Amino acid sequence: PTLEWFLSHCHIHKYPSKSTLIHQGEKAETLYYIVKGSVAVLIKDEEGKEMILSYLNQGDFIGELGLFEEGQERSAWVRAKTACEVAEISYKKFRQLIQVNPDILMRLSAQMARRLQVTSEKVGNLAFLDVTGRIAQTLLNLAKQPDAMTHPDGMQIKITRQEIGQIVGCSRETVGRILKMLEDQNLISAHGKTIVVYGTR
Amino acid sequence: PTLEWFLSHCHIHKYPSKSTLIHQGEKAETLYYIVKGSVAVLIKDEEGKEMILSYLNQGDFIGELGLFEEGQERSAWVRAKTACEVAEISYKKFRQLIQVNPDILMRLSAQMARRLQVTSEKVGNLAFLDVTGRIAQTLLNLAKQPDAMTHPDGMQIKITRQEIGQIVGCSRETVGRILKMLEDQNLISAHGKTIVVYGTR
Amino acid sequence: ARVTVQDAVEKIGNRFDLVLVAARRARQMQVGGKDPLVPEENDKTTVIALREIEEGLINNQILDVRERQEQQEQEAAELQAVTAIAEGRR
Amino acid sequence: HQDRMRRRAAGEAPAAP
Amino acid sequence: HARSTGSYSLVTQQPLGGKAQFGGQRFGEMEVWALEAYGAAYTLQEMLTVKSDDVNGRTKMYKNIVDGNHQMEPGMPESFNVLLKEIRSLGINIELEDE
Amino acid sequence: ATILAEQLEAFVDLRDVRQPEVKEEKPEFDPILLRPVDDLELTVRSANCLKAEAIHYIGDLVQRTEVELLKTPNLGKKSLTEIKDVLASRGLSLGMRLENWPPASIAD
Amino acid sequence: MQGSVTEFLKPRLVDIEQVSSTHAKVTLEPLERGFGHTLGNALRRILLSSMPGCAVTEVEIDGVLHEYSTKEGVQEDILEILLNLKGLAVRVQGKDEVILTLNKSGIGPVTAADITHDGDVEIVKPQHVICHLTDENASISMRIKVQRGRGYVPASTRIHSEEDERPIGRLLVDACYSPVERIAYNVEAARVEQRTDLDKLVIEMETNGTIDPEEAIRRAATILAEQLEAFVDLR
Amino acid sequence: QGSVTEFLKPRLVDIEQVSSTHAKVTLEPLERGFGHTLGNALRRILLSSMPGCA
Amino acid sequence: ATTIKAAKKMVEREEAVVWDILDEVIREHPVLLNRAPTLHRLGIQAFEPVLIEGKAIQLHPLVCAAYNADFDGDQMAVHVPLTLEAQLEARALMMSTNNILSPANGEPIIVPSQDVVLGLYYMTRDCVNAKGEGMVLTGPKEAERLYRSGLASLHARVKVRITEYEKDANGELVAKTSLKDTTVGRAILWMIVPKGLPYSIVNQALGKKAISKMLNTCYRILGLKPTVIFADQIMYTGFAYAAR
Ligand SMILES: Nc1ncnc2c1ncn2[C@@H]1O[C@@H]2COP(=O)(O)O[C@H]2[C@H]1O
Ligand SMILES: Nc1ncnc2c1ncn2[C@@H]1O[C@@H]2COP(=O)(O)O[C@H]2[C@H]1O
Repeated sequence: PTLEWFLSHCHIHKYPSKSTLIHQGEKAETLYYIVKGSVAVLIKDEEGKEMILSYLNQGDFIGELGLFEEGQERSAWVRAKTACEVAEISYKKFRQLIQVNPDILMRLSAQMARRLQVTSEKVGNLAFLDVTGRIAQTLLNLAKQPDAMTHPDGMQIKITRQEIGQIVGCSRETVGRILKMLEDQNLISAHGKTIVVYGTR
Repeated sequence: PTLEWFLSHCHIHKYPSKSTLIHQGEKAETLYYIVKGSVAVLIKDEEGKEMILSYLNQGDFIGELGLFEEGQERSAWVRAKTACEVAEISYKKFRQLIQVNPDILMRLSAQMARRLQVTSEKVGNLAFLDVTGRIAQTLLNLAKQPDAMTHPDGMQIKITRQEIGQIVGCSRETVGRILKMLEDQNLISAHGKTIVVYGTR
Repeated sequence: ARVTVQDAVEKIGNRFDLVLVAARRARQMQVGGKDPLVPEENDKTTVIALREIEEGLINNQILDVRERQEQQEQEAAELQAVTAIAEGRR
Repeated sequence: HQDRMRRRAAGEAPAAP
Repeated sequence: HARSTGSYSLVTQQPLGGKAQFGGQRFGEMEVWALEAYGAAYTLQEMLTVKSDDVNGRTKMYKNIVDGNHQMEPGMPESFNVLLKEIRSLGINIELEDE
Repeated sequence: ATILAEQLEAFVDLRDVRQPEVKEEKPEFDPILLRPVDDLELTVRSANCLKAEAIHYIGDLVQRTEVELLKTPNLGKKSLTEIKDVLASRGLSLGMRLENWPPASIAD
Repeated sequence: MQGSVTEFLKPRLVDIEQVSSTHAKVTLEPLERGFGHTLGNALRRILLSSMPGCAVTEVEIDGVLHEYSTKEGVQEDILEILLNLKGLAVRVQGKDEVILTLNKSGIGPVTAADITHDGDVEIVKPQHVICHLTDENASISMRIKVQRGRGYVPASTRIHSEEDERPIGRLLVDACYSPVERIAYNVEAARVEQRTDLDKLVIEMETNGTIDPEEAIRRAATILAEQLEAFVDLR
Repeated sequence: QGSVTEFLKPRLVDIEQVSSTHAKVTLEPLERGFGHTLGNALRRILLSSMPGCA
Repeated sequence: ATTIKAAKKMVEREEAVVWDILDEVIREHPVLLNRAPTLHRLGIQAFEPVLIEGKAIQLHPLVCAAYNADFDGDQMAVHVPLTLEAQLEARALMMSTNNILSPANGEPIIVPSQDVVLGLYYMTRDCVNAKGEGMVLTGPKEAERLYRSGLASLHARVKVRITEYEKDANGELVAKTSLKDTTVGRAILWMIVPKGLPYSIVNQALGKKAISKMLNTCYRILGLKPTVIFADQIMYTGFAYAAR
């Protein structure tokens, strides 16, 4: 696919955990490509609280907006969630790879279509669904993750209420107060961090 | 230049107001391009509340996401806001123009970058900034739009009290309350849809 | 009856000819993979099953015919040479 | 009859004999 | 009754029919001339080699329709390559030759 | 006659909004699940602990959970996360139902 | 029911393909082994018998005494004049019988728009030619009438002798009261990708223009439903 | 079109119980034509469309 | 399945046999029906196999004239081509839709049998025994009896062939820009021929012998497709009126 003729002239660097691959404000003069691992894209405000938009695993590009129009700036931050290997190719040398293989451009420009949708749909989630609704969907999303812990009753997940507020967009207190609110209605269960839901499977 | 080489294979067809250029559910077999006027794109929920993702003025393309990957459907609804002249070019005959001239594709995917930067940096403002702060930024954003008319005092735009809440992420009732509140303090003006702000420029 | 079958015998003044036209070439398409087939995917049969289409068949390639070309011994001499084909498992 | 055919690898063998 | 695969002899090398397995319909000569009238070709040599006599061409064919490929051309019949020896013991020498 | 009446209630203009038949049939299975645990490339340690806990196939392990397997004083957490790592490529994961299981056995 | 006595799926209308103003499509997927011929025969005797509608019944042409007679001023004989009166689109609001007049003298095939306009009767096909002139003297003038009835009755069966309510003038013509022209039903056990005993009911109907194909199906069906009150209830 | 009670509505006038096993019920308001289309759309609705116990 | 070996233990000899792709596996793979003995070549013809519930081989009724066999308890074996080359020849000359005429003489070998001809001879029936010719406008009108130029042939004139039957009625029909006096049965099959290729059939009781000279001329000018289509409506309206 895309791997075919592309990783022959790169620059292996690798970025440690909790690193900074993209700095919002700098000039885009280097294209990135994910080989192995994953990465999370988020942004910050004037305080310090973060807000994750969407997760991007392997086979995805990082910072490709500054390729068409020369003279742009980084849109959002790109913090490496885990140990991942990313290549480095300047936009100047990238344009030369298109003249010899337009197919490579057909791949990168293809992913920009899906990303434009998932980002727009993310905005609607912060206008229609509330705290209870947004977090409810997160419980099922984390259960589908490889790091999830299956349970005879339902699904067991291990995640702090501080990270949840960075996904749905709220405080850490609200997440907890509502978490135990569903316990009285006999829907789910919680014992600190262990959240065992019901109805799954 | 390349743009003129694109209109040499187009099919001029005017579309009246309140028409339907893109129907969610049909097959994508025609690429659309805006020449004059403006068009709006939005979605709907289960009740009846709308949700505008992004606006598209003149010089922009309509429905270009179903070009990279053959075999897709219309994502959102596209209703003609005003009398606009749009061209027509099948995707089949378009792919043949890319293999012989990739430069033509460098133009379409060039506008897909700006539409992603104004959406990713908007989510952050819809989780920390309050109603006063979110709407304030929206006023300046709509003033930078080419569809804005120059005003002796500032800028004159035409937007409903719903579309505003669809950008700042809130209810339609809250928008109307604050809007009328700023009128008593002599800061802005409103007479139905036309909202003339002050302090701009 | 069948699709575009009586049209191939009326277009040309012979029947025994149409045979090898879609015989020594059809069976050669499978032993050579599928890449040798350069024409578009338009000229292909249609099989209704599970709301999709498979197989391939033939009888829709006969369009540009000619008289003298290659002998008859090379048809399967350089064919199995450029492509070996086989069957492997994980 | 074996003189004429319909192969030429669809355009990849006319330059093979 | 219906047969697809079964056991085979040694010197004869032909489809048989045991107990658990069914029997194959012997393609009588009466159906050979009726085919020659049409003026066929490959569908005539098959009902003589792989589908009966030919052994090394029968196994190779079985490994061609399993992966979705196509079977090549049959080889030399077994009832023919042994006749060369059968006639060889009659004070007469036989030798094959190409072009 | 009542049966015939219900066979025409759609013409009398009655508030009955129900879908006819929305069935999708395309019989398929996963024979790869019938493969032993010796297709995930494991170590001698796990190759002796699992088989000792009545585990000969990959389907006999998925049916359980990685919360009760920790109780057995012969396993751990690293012996479970390693399995899920390989199951990621096969398309399997702990906490999934099975079909046509067990496979061909000694049906009485 | 609530007592769980049905245990069977009941068909229902979902979509109406309106390809025209008279001809449409009426599909019915939910069917079983037996109901395919039940509904196909329980309505077949209605759409071809118990159908209102309206059409031409009597036509009194000036100068015409009978059918076998002739007429000076027309190309075709009187026999063909009544021929093109079977397929005449007519839609009357609310009236059992309406009389229309036709006064036109000159050169040119008289259409349906030449008839005196009435705020009651609606003409669906105004470009419908019924006669053809030849010269100046050529001039037709008849009082065509359209009324209701019950089913279809040819002019060869509704005829007696040369005497009637108004012998001189009138011209007996085929009256197609029933809006529907013909009804055909084919079982055809369909072989879907899954279930075997699956059949659909293809109801082919081609009305004239008296009513809508959408309301025509429910109307004819409701009539049948008005014959089962002493079964489902009555207590 | 009209549609305003043009036909008669079937009503139970009298039933006949000759035996505890067989009966001979009958309706009265039946137009000439509905006495066959309603009998044919019922003859095949009680030959297999009946529960029962055994 | 994902392995030929794994699938081998599936459809062995247990209660695990389940339908699947058996429908798609057999679509364009014709089979040679061999019913010995075999004199000519019609003994071995090719037809597209279709799956049907049962333990028997259903054969076409119109082709029974070639296999000259009855369904009293006979038996026939079937062969299946493997090589693609033979698969093509099975649709070139082995097929039956291409071998309609007789190699010996030239007359159509495949003709209506017992039922398919019964339905046609029934619909195409008159009464003959007329007197002569007259005005006849009222009085007679007896069903659909044969006559020169009278009866309902002049009384009931309709432009379109659609509205004519229904309550059983005949009259004047338009065919080949000419005027004729026949019934709905004399123009029920003679109207579907011009649909593909226009011809001219002499007014005579359509029988098994009459169709023989028809199929012959319906193959002289055109290929093989325009003639085999006519052999479709003949079967449908062959078992319909043969049941009433
Ligand atoms: N919501 C998102 N989804 C995917 N990628 C994103 C998102 N937001 C920002 N990015 C990436 O972050 C990059 C920042 O620099 P660029 O403008 O060059 O390109 C940007 C995008 O490729
Ligand atoms: N947020 C957005 N910004 C720009 N264009 C959009 C947005 N959302 C939808 N569209 C356009 O609306 C179109 C709907 O049909 P398509 O899927 O063909 O292509 C879609 C996009 O081109």
